[PDB]
Amino acid sequence: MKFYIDDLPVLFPYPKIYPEQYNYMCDIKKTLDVGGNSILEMPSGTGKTVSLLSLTIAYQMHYPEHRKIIYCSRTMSEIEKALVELENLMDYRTKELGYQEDFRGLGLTSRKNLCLHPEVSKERKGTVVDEKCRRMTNGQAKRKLEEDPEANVELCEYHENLYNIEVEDYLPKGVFSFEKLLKYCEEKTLCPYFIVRRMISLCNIIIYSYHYLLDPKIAERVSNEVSKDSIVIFDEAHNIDNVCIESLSLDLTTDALRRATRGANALDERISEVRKVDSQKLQDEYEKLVQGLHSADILTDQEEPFVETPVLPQDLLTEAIPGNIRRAEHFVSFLKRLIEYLKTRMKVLHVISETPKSFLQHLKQLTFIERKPLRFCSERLSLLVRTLEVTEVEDFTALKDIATFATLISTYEEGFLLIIEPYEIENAAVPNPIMRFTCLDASIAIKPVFERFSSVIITSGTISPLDMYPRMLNFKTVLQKSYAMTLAKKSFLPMIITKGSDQVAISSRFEIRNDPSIVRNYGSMLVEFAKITPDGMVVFFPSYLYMESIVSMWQTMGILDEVWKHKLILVETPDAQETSLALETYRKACSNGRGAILLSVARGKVSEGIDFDHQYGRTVLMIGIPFQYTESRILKARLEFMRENYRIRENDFLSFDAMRHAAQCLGRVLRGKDDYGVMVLADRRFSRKRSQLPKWIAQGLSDADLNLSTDMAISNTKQFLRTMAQPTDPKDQEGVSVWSYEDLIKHQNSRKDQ
Amino acid sequence: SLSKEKLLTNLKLQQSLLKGNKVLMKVFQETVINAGLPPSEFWSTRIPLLRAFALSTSQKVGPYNVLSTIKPVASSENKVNVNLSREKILNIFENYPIVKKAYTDNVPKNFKEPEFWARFFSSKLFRKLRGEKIMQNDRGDVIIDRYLTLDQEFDRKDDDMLLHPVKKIIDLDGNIQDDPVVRGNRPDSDGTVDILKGMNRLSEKMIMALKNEYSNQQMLQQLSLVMDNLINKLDLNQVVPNNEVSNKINKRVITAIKINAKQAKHNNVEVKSTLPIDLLESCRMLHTTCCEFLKHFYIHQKQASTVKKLYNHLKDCIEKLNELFQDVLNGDGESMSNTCTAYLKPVLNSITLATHKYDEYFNEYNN
Amino acid sequence: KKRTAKKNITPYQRGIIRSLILTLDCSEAMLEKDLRPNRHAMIIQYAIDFVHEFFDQNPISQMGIIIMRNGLAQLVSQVSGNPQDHIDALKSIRKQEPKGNPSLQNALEMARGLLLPVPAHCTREVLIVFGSLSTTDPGDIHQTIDSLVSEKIRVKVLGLSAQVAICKELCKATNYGDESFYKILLDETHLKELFNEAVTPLPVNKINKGFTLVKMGFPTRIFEDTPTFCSCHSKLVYGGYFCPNCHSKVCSLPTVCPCCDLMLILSTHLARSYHHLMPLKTFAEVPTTEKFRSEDCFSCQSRFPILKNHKNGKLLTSSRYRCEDCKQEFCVDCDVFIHEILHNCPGCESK
Ligand code: SF4
Ligand SMILES: [Zn+2]
Ligand SMILES: [Zn+2]
Ligand SMILES: [Zn+2]
Ligand SMILES: [Zn+2]
Repeated sequence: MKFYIDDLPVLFPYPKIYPEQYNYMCDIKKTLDVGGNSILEMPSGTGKTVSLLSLTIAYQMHYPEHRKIIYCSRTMSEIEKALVELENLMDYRTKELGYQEDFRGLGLTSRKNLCLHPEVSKERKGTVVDEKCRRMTNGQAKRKLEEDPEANVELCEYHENLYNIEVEDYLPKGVFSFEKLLKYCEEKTLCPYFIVRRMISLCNIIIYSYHYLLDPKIAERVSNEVSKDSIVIFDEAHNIDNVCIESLSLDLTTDALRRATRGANALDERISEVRKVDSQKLQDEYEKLVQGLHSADILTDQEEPFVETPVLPQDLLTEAIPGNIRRAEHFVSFLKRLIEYLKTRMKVLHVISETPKSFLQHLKQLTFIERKPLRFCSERLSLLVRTLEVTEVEDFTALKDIATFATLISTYEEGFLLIIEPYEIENAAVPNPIMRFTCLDASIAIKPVFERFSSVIITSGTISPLDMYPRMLNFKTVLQKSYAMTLAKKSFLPMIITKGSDQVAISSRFEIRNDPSIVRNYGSMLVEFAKITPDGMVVFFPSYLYMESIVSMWQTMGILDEVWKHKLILVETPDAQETSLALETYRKACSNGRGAILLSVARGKVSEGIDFDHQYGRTVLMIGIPFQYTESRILKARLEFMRENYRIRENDFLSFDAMRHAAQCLGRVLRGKDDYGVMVLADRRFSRKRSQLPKWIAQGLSDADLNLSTDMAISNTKQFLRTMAQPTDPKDQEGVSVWSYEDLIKHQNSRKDQ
Repeated sequence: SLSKEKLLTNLKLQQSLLKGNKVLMKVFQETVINAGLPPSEFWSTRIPLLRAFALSTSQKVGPYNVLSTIKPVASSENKVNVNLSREKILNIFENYPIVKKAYTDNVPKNFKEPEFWARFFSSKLFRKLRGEKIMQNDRGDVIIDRYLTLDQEFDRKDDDMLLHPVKKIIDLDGNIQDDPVVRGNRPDSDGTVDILKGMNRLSEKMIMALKNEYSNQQMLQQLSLVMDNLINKLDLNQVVPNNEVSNKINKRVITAIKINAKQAKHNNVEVKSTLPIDLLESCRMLHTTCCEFLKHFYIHQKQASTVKKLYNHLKDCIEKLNELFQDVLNGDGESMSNTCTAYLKPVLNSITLATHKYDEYFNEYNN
Repeated sequence: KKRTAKKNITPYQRGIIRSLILTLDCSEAMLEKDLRPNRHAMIIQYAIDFVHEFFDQNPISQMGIIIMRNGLAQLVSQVSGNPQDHIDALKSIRKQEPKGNPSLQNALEMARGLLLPVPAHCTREVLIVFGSLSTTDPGDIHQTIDSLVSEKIRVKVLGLSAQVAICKELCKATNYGDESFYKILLDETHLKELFNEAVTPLPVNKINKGFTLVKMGFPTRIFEDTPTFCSCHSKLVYGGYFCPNCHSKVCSLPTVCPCCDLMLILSTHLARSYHHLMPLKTFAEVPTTEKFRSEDCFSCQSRFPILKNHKNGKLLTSSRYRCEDCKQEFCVDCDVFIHEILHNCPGCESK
């Protein structure tokens, strides 16, 4: 199609359209006209990605100003989803237009999933791979190699071929999805990571995960060339706040503290030996401190920066010397005092939580070490290590942990809160004190971007209610609109199976435990569904331990034998690799004959990015409703902050979060409108939350479908599956809900110009 | 898998099919043991039967359920050789090498029928399937424990042999954490994780064992009007309606009809010498298939010498049947011989016509 | 309020000859309780009905029956042109009870093997009455599907109360892509009409393929009665036919000569074909108030026309569903009867 938005050619890649998509285009354009934020809940039953990209590409390529687009999907999985879809859009746009492209748009993830060097990438832990690539191609090992040709220094050489040809120019012209990028850069033997990383200065539109936007420890290279004005799109933004918090929290365990002790000892050895060999350079660095923050080589570092800056991006940093810390031995002694104070405060008997200011004063009491010198510890340690040009980091992992802790707790205040839990009550009365440190205000991490960028978007197939986010994140919006699934047919059957056959209220709320009534009830539910649905089914237990116990003692009964007799079982397990393997076998079985069941965790990785299309998902479940307070009081503290700072009570917030995750789980089971699928729930408490759900889910959830028993549930879903199976394709009722090629939109809404 | 020459040369298959049908082996031998046909062409007629049989044979059952089931759906019959005993055990063997190896190693001693399978219950059906028995009946001894130890690392190396570089849509590995280097929390108790890995491993092994791909006008109106009038002219004296008029005409009509009734009645919609009847039936079947081969060949074409052999044999068969009729007339007399001649008239005519047609074609080719 | 097919848009070609290999489903699934006796008994009954019907309307084709028990495909009737054999086979089966899982792959491979002898002008086909929700394959399936479509073997399947992805792929694959052949049912009557519509030959839009003249000859009945003698079953039969060329008796059939192997027919089979080739234009339902035509039937003489102004009754409709080319009326019963049983349109014959 090529219709108009009263100024904008739109090269929508499909002959068909959807109505909701057209409204989406209209409203997002209206947003881009006037600087605002205007969160927009478009049900995932449609294609939100196609609408977003089509309109935004057309806008950027039509007006002359907003030259760059930033797209932040939650996980690299959705990164490549957006990438492949964008590539197809681009091909369509060229095909309809000839060649008017001149367009580049690149994904951006990390070394671990990009480093092509065989031996390097053979490593598993991402941090190690990062370190290996750093050493193999640093500003220093290159000098060691070139000045001293020797077997000591090797290189990916992909960095070298880049240095030869790629950093004069760019990749040919494509919007390279990771499949395409990896294939090509394998052929031409390049290092994809550095390729895209340097390329950022030229890509018309960039796609990268949230962390690269909010995690200050990697959101450093944000080069306002990237936007300065750009139009920014948050896809799948319902889990924003937790990304901020997890980007700003921090953990401590006495064992890591002892590791830091070992690292400090190794540091003493290293400084001793080097100052025996060379100290004049160390004094030169003393002078480079005394002149200023040493930005000339604490910041002008093509390859150097060792310890990231966990504080917000340099906003809350001074630039003078850290006074006495200028001496390296002084610094080591400072860290010694710090770690010992941490140990003794760690031996505290029971739970204790403090404001950072309070803890700061207490440390001052025990050892008068001031805040201002403390803040500089991170870069101090990092550049000291650079001056030490150490051969390994594993010894210093705990050191950088402590540096991060010091910087955070010395920098921010009155938004964060310490807490010292001496143990894990799930195995209480054991030695395992943890110095948990976390933020409370989600808005802190976001605030810089809403400060920087002007026109931003928020979009998800699940966001609800559309007012909690302006509250929590403390940001101004314009258009807070929700879109309704205009369907000429039912197409999915939300239910609330509150009572099993025993007509007994059920949930996971009681405990994390057994109560054979509940267990047998759920097992009956699951097995009858496994009998009835065709290939493809999911479940979403509320928490991992819950699944572990439940399935263990299901296997105790014979319940699993029956579902074995019908379909396949594919559990969800903590190691990511095996999880991916299981998931792909699930897909392979669904599209094959045998039906297959995958049971996972709502909070877990599976729900985050994985998609469940027509075949791959028919009948999700929600065994229980996901809640967190199973574990300790960090949620309690954050909720305290919530109540005092925002006019929000506990159960309100808890229910809101729970329904957020529930909707995120549920929305996965549809892709288009041709798709369909049951979406059951299961708990007594669900019945009253019917309004918390996103609108388009609520519409399909009629009143009569509440607190149904399992039996009537099976009846209804049987009738559904049969009815949907029918080829109910009048194709004239689809002129209502499809707005066919170039005309029904044109006719209908060009008349609706009223 | 199935080819014309393949079924032609599948001699063991052909003899098996000979064993398949008494009628088949009978007709074949009397086409062979009677100094008749080489089996090659005899099957060349019957090829579809061979193909069908072969396909009905080499039909590997699926792995899948019964394969699994052989560990789950098989927990009751603690008696002797249970259901699908050999079938189930072979499903086990293809399903799990370890049990096959252990049973083989425990043939010369320690019978694996009763006591072998009894100890197997404990050992394996705890190893596979349900949770780690650990305590309780630790009968997993000797070969059982040895094979346990083996199978551990064996399944390990299998799983190793399973790892593909999954296409980067699904790559959860690269998806998780291998973008960043981050610091989270985690909070969501050993054993049973092995159970889950067990079911995953079983399923994937199954699927891989399946990806393995193993006058007109004026006067017309005038007369019409005349008749119309006649009708309208009262008339229509149904009394005068013929009745039969001429009694003679009536009689003649009856004659015609009784003649036709007789002739069509002759359609009465039981041999004497049952042994000679069966013998003649054998002769008919023989001559029929012989002529079958000619009328195949004489139509189709370069295997002229084969046609020549067929024709000489057919002429021999014709003379044979002539002598058969002579002997029948001699022994059975006339009435029985007449019945035999009647029974064999159609086939005799057909073969005679085939002989004459070949003679004509041979003369045409020669002259 | 009407439920009519708008137009027929392949009234130019069909597969007149056929070799359809119906494959039933006798496996543990078919023992559930959704259809009155079970799935299985009702299935076999309707299968018998369909066998009769199909061998009527396509009286020149063959057919073979295949079951799927215990993951095996066991041929229960050779591909043959005599309905009675298949009928008896089904009779025998119906007293036997299903077991094991349906091995769709094995049945498919057995068919593909089975239909090899069928010559080029004859057309192949399969009709899976798939009842279960799974298969159990001893091999790659897409391998088989690819082999199938390589061997030009259309397939139509009639699932029971669900939709299975692989079957949908199967139908979409062999039938030149054009997906319409995976129709699944929602009621017993729907099932009857399913088989009924399976009876007819199958066009979609045929690719330009080889069209070939086929040699065949017609027989002449025999006269004598006591001379009972047969050359296709080697019995005494009181009188039959003569191959015009082979010139040997053959018990009553449209069968192939068992001596010189050429097809035998009378003509009435060809007449059935003619009926299928060029059908009629669907009879139109005349306008309620704009007809002003004769108040009777035409082929019959029915008194069911109208009522002349009766608030809602006359406002309903005017039973005058009238064919186009002859432009004469016909009551509903007459139109149903013409378009179902006899296809010579009464008026359109007369002019
Ligand atoms: S970017 Fe190049 S040098 Fe770095 S890890 Fe990847 S392949 Fe190795
Ligand atoms: Zn006969
Ligand atoms: Zn003949
Ligand atoms: Zn009528
Ligand atoms: Zn007509």
